[PDB]
Amino acid sequence: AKGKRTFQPNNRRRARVHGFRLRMRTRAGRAIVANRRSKGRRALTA
Amino acid sequence: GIRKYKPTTPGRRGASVSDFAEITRSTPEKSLVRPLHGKGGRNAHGRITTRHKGGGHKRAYRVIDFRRHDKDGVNAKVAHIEYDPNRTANIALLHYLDGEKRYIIAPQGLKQGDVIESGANADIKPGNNLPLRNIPAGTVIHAVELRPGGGAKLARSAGVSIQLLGKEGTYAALRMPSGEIRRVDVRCRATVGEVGNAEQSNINWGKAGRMRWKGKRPTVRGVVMNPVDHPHGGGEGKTSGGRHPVSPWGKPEGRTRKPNKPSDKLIVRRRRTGK
RNA sequence: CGCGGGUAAGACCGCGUGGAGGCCCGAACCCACUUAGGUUGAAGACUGAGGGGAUGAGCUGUGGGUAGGGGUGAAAGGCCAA
RNA sequence: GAGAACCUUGCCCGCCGAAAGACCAAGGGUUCCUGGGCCAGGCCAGUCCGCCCAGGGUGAGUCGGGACCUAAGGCGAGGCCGACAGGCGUAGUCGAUGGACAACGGGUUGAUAUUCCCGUACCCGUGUAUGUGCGUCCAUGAUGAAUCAGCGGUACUAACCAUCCAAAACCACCGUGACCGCACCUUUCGGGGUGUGGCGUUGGUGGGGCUGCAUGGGACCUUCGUUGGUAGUAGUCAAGCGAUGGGGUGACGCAGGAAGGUAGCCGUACCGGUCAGUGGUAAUACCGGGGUAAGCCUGUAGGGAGUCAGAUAGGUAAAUCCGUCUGGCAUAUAUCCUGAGAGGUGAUGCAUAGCCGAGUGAGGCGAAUUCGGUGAUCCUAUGCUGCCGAGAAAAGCCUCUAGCGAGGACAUACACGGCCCGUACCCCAAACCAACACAGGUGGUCAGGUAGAGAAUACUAAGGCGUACGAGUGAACUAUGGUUAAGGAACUCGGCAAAAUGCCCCCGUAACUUCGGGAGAAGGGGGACCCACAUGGCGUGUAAGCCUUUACGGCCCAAGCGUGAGUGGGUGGCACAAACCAGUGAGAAGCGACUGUUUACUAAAAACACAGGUCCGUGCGAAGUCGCAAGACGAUGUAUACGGACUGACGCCUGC
RNA sequence: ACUAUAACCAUCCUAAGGUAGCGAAAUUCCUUGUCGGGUAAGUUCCGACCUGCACGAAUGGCGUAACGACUUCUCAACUGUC
Repeated sequence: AKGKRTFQPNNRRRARVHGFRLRMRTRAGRAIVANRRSKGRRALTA
Repeated sequence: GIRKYKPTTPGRRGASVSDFAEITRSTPEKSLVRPLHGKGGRNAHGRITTRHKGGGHKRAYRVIDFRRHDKDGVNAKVAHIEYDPNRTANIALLHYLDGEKRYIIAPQGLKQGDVIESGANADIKPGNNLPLRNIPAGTVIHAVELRPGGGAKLARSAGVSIQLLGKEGTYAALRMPSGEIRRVDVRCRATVGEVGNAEQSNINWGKAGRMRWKGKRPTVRGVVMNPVDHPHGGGEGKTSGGRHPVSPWGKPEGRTRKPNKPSDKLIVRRRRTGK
């Protein structure tokens, strides 16, 4: 059998590829954060 | 020499290995070894620019001295001759009478304990280095520089040797390994002799895995690909591409040397193919 | 490599050490050839019996990289979050 | 308890036992413990619960991390490149999956423990006191290093010994740049071109000198080394720290034993106990114990290592350190380093088999603890020996000077400081990934016994479970096992599925062959138990004995323990590889040389790859490629190398 | 010298008109070609004949020991496949 699901959770990899300090790094990312603030999201980034 | 394996296994039937006869030591000099991590043919962008590269065995860089200008008149003795993974020919480790240790490519016929003097007044026995001005016309040299003071660039492989055809003005006309005749400034150094491991070309690896050790990876022909992947692709059955042969990026077969190059004026004549 | 034979030296042949191999049989491990069941299932791709490799072009953890007319591809239009 | 198959307690039965046991990492986040609840959830009911509520619980100088270090990689001061956006990248600074670094055994709560407590250690710093104990001034050593000159040639200078090559022109031969008549091919003949001719120069080839090219030296001023004085006079110089610098070490692959050990396991000396209502069995039989670490001593098996002196600028300065060259002395079981293990200590302690009352259970006492046999996938071992595919960096430790320096080093005793995060619980699962309390997935560490070659397989010890719908009932029928008379592929698209062979030891093995194979070919024989050979053989090894350079010695060895294989005789059954586990074999053809890869989820192949062959391109920030450009891979490679194309071992070949 | 065949010759044309080797082939429509082996009976299988619809020399030709969860046929043993 091979039941390996797509999502294998991990915390260092999550904050390293969807994290805040990555989001603010690039121009597009700062737009993502500024966008979700306008929508009112409680959790701006992952 | 070349040692041929006995047919104990199908992967080993026709195989043969380099009879490591000239090797004297099995460990490099610690201070002259620097790290070297494989890239896999992928440039700084991350993409793969040259295909069929990867895998391979981890190897470390032995600092080879192609800049023999510092030591002029300080003799050395060939301490050992050992095996280099990176390059095709062996390398000899020189113990300078000064006290400094250096690595050079091992020229043909070199033996441990021989003396190697480099300089303008050095002799013309194999291993010595002296600028092309002092080398008698017609001899056989290797590791020839290209610019006056830029390092050895021509004829560095195994069994490959340049023959200095003559001198004229401030230019020495060499016969390159490829058979092409090229002029080079007479201020640049060269090393006398051929290069070791003349029997490298006769090695028969014998199996697919052995070239995977050496760092190569499988190469897929064109006529098997699909029309997107390769211009030869497609066709129901077996085809020969249905077109004049091209590289996978569409460029047809033909001479690719960029015309009108600054270094063109030096080249006396280019190599001849098929004659 | 050693011993003996063999010879002028050889070639080569027998006996000892040595233990090479994309070598052999076979569990862990990795695959997925046949069959039967499942087929509003235990499971949105599995189970039971057999099966191939199993010191290598092996399998695996950790961290990282390549991004859409682009990547990657031992090449099937396959893979890039069912 | 109102209510019980499902909750609790006890006694039986059964299942896993390389796991369905024990400990982790990732992941989850209060699920952990105590008290309480039973409209929600649990595929039923539930007094129970991983559910709901309240309270409690996670203790570190030594463990996994940070405060120490780097790899792949990311970010990147300046910077370069780019209309703008932005792309790369140096200096650095991050980044463990790696390097370096100091703790072990026992006990305790309802929940934590290498964290608390008990006993014993280790590693960084601070202060005080005690001496030892060398110094700076003071003085010792401080005598002695620099200079004046000579010698004798490094040394631009002028030049010479002059030289490698032929710098440059000279000449000629050949060849022919144009051109000029003409010689030739000539077109069938003429033309016409070429220049086989004239030079000459598209030019090439050769010759010697002209001398040049660069090359040093001999060697001159200069510069310096040596020697001769000049003051054992001016410097120097001395405790101790000593780098951000130099240098060693850190520092490395795969395969394979052999050897020595230990952990574990199996008996026994010895100690404590049982009579398990059966035919026999009182100590003769049976059951249970037959333990204990880090550290500190000692340095065994094994492995490794030459030492001393002088000179020397190569190590961005200087070095007494590292190199390299000279000499001397060295083959010793000499010396030194490393180092499993045995032995002592730690340990008058701890703990345990059991014995007492006491009962949720608290508490008290507590015996013997020798010899062997077997034996590792663990330790010596980052070792040794082979092989080619040639096998990270930095901090750390040591050393060297540069440099700081008048105080500083060593030991003893005492008193102190040692930071931040994690720490409960599940962790091959009803607590993570799968929408579920899901037959799927999930990396690492422990490995008992008897058969066995084995981590397979069967049973089983410690431990853990009976896993959450049941109770019955010989229907058809479906699924999963089992058996079958006579026949044996007649079944069918096809021996699909089943059945059959199956292990160990002997005997014997064909065509073909690339001389390796084919081959476990095929085919044939034996296999249990008891006794005897046998107080034998073999391993081990104690007493005794021998020997020594006497010690953690070497050889040998009755007894003791363990153990095959064979021969002869005998007994039993239908059956002796008795269960489980465990090749079907042979003949021929096509395709593909082979081992491998492929359509995750209907196609594993005759497809792809493959070692081998050839062709084309590339003279070097190459050709090719990613980018508008810088830049990068190619490659820290150089035509015996690199990229592209087609064919696909090997043999005979590859026609027009 | 009877039949057929076509060695041989002639023609046109092209750049040249298929050499070796193999051949009812993973290519052959006719087609279950014909002859032989195997079976009581063989549209499949093996060996050859060549009349190659429409093989052929690196889109390689002919062979080939060993290897194959490849395709095809036969045999021994085995059996509820029958």
